Amino acid sequence: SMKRNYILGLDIGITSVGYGIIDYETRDVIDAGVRLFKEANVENNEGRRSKRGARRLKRRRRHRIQRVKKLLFDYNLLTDHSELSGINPYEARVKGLSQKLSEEEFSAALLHLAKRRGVHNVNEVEEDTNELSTKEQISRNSKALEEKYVAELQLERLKKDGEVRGSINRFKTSDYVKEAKQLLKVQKAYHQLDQSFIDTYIDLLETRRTYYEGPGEGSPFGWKDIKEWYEMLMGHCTYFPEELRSVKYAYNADLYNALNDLNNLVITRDENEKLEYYEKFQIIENVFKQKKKPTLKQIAKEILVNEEDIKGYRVTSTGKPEFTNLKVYHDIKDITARKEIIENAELLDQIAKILTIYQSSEDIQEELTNLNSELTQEEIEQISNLKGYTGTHNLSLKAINLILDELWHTNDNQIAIFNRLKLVPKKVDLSQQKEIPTTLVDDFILSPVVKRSFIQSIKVINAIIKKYGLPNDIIIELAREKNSKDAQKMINEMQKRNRQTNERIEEIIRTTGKENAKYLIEKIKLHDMQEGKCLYSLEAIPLEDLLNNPFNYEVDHIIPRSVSFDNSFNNKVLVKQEENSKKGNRTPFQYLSSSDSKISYETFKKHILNLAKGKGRISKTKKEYLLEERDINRFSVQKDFINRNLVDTRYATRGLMNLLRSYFRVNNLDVKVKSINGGFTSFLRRKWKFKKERNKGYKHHAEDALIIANADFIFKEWKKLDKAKKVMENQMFESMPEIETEQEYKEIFITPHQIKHIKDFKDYKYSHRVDKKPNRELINDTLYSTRKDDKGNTLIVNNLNGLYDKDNDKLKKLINKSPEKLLMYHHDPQTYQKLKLIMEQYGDEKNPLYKYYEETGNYLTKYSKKDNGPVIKKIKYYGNKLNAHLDITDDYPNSRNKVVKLSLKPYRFDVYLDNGVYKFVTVKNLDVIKKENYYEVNSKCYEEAKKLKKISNQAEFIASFYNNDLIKINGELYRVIGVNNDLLNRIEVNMIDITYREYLENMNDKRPPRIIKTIASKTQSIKKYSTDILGNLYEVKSKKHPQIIKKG
Amino acid sequence: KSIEIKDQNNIVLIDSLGQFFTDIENDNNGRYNIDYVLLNEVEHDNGNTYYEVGMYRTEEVPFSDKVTQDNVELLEDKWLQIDQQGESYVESIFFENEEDAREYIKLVLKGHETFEETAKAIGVIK
RNA sequence: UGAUUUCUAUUUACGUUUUAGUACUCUGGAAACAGAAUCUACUAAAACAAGGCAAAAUGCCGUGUUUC
Repeated sequence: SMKRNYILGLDIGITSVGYGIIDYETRDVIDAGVRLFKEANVENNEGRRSKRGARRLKRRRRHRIQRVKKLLFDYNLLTDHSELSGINPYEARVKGLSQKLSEEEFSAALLHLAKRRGVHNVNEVEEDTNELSTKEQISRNSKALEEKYVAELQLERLKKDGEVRGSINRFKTSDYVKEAKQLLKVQKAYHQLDQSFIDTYIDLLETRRTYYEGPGEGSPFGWKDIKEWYEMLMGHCTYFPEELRSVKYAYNADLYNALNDLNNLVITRDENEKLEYYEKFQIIENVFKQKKKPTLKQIAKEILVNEEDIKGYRVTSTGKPEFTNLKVYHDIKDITARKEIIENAELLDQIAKILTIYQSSEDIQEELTNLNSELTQEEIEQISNLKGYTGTHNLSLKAINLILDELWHTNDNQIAIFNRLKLVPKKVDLSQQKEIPTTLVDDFILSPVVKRSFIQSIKVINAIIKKYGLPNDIIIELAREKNSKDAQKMINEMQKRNRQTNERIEEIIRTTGKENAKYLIEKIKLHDMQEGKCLYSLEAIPLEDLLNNPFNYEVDHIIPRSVSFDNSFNNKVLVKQEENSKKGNRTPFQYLSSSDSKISYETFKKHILNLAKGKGRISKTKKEYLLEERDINRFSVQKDFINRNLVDTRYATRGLMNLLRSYFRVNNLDVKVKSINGGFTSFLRRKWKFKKERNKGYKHHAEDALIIANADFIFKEWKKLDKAKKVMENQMFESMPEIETEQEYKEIFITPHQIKHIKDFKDYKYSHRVDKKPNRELINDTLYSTRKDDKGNTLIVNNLNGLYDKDNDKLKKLINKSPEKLLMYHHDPQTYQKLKLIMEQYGDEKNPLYKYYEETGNYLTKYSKKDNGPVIKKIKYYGNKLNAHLDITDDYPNSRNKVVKLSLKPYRFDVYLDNGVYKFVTVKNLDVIKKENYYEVNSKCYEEAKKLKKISNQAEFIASFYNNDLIKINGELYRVIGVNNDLLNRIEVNMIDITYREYLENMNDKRPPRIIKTIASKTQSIKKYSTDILGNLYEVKSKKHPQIIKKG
Repeated sequence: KSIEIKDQNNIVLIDSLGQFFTDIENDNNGRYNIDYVLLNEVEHDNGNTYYEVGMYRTEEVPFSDKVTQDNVELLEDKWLQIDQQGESYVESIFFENEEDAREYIKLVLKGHETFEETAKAIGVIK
């Protein structure tokens, strides 16, 4: 459109990106909208990777079997006339250790050994235990194989217990190799074999790929050699692209985190409040290198101060001070304390890398020795058996050391060092980028949710820049929840605490008799936390006086909001009105160090400390607020407070900010970017009197955007906010004005400038992300067999498992309601009568089979005259009638029953206009097949489905609709969900500005929250519309014919 | 049953009346099978209007966490998104009266109009 | 009101299904045996997203991202 001078506010959520465009000088709302998308989930790619690995495992098993087959055909032990059907492999395998085998049974034995060949290394199996680990089972079996071969033990298991297969069939490759080579040394005297034959077969039997070899030639997941393996496993640094990322637990990474911890400490003492170079070195050498997990006590003893004088440390949830521990340093020190080893930082880095990227004790030993270092062989032996080394660092070791210098020689932490250095991502040349690149987000070590939302926000920014020109200011806020589960967690906790506060208010009203407590919840809660004490005078605050004359007491802000910018409970105390009046724009340390106070500062400090110790009535934030002894007139302290309460310093936010600011820096574009703390925006949204409930659609996401945009406006209008404005923008700040009182603060921030105008905005736009991706899940996992009943229908057969589980009442329900659905009901009535007897005997039990097993020790056995019937473990029964399905019966030749899979997943639907009536044909995921560069709709299946819908050859192709495409039915615009019932020509749609569920809820409508529509003779008009990423509508123009070739 | 046997594929949907749930089954892996049913008013191609009770079964709805009162909402959400992306039509049986079809779904099918209702009534939760 | 884990490798024993054999059930028979049923179980051999490559090979791909 027409270029504008504007502020751009961005609200980045887990499923939405709201944008707000406000005029920079007139504060008028230029535009607003939301980009909507589905929440990413790591489980999608997780299942993809797991199924790819399983397919690889099955393929390699089959290939090993076929290679053994080829070897057998080579030595003429297998011909095209060999028959091995009746051969029992266990009997043949044990017989071949003592006698000649038939060529047929010899081949069968070798093949059966090749199919199941045991474990090489337990580290290769990522397992969930049948409840006894594979390592333990191998221990048991090898102890049981002290005088036997695997085949002999398996054969006696078969002859005694009747089973060989299951949990206890886990051996290791060594035992199989022993049995196989003894079998071969026996059979070579009767069959014309080679030593090459024996070597080739044993190799085929025991060989498999390593973690560092990877897939074979031609794989997009593979690598050429070990160097490419390492480089693909690690990745490249964002700022130094030819450097590889460090491992997570390298020594220098732990030292970097430890120096970050030390630079964050604020020590109350006569000397420098910050630890100095010599002091940090002394603490690292004498505490961090002597104690595995350093404590605040040890650090305080090192610098000869007390624990209460040290502030600004990380904390556990038990409230204990937390400090970085040098993992590899103490891991190697416990094996060798030699100065030549543990005091060699690069050597410890190499040891950590080798422990991380190598997954075998033997490979670890070899790669440690290959380091021509001063480590002894026994030291390497001991080191090879270490555990806990996983993960890759964000930075390369080069950047780690570059920042280690700044950590040693300054008191800045990692965030401040990165803000001052302003490193530029160099993996993509931001110099030659015509817009903000989205590929840098793929590098970040981030949750896929935040990754997707960051990419979406970058593209929204690009589109807004293309539409309205370069913005003046960009202000961004990222959602606090990491996913939907975290959102539900926070909702539950907030409902819980609201319930508890309501209970306390209600029983206060019951005990005291006055409803005044209903409007004093904040003062009452502060009274509770302080145990009825005014924390500035330590006098008693009678609950009756507070409830009767609440203005005798005031909520004072501990650190003045003109510097702290903190509006939360952590910066509030219920004090006497006179104390708050006399305190002014000061801190408790300044007010109680003064003539105006009534008590000392040390009395107050002692009280605050003992009050914080007990029952968590003080938060750590509140305690470090009350005992803030620094001069808040110092610019460093003000910068710290702005960075804490006004800026979002989470790693993901910092990475996105760095990317944006770098792109603008490199291209010499003057766009000031800041990321606001969400607590401040919550405060602003509340004081501006926005409703607590968000029940009118996606527009809220855009609303928030405008809100923070409005906030940005404030920070540009007043010079007394300049410092904050320049800290949020990460700009170096140069008789400056300043907010001097809290009333001035409230005048600046609470005043509802243009808030009604924001609430009156009605031209919101919405963009829903369309999904056209082919080759998604094509069919369900479950493999079903079917029967044909008397009436000619096809029923699906379900299995019932866990028959003897304490809580499984499904078989009891089935027997009591519909016994005829069981297959044994019709085909084995005597076993069913046994089962019904057992069910009625313990009918008052939830699972009668469970109690039967516990009382008798017997399972349900198949009916027998001689009581030799087999144990019944699962029961087949009739399910539903077979509707649309995928027939896979051809994979099972001569199968008497049809083998099916269910729920053909749809891809799209194509709408045609046929002699005045609207029809549509459903394109399924199974109908799209990849051909060598591009996905193609199979024309045979497509014409089949067209004919099934009676679509003419002269029918006019109207459009094709994927998920979230905009459809216009009878003049009403919806978004497409998908095909609901292909046979009934029923599609599913939803509203654009709000979900149909909440639309019905607002009107208290109980209708089904799904919009299902029929497309038939009654349909008058069908159109297709689409939007850009900003939600700007346009009708889809063309395509006389449907798309058959897809890019992918 | 008081059903009527018809030709069923040329039937136009007039008004979606109700959506009930009959069974929420745990497959004892991270997945669930949700059986539900729809009550619609429908007009046959011949002109007569019936009330359609259409049964659907959404299988392999992945949910790994143990479901509570604080959790069943997310299971319902995942069931909905799995059902929207797949094929779950089983069959449809028709009635002449809305009261008769409602009685069918009420007693012979044991259907609740709330996912939470069905979860507690079948024992998935409290 | 009250702070990064993405991407990716290797493998074992299971699990579902079909076929064959055996066991279990039923019928006939003196027996040798043969049928009926395909329910329950063991063993082996196969298939396990539809499928596509590739040709003796520790062979490769197929449910992710992005969808303007």
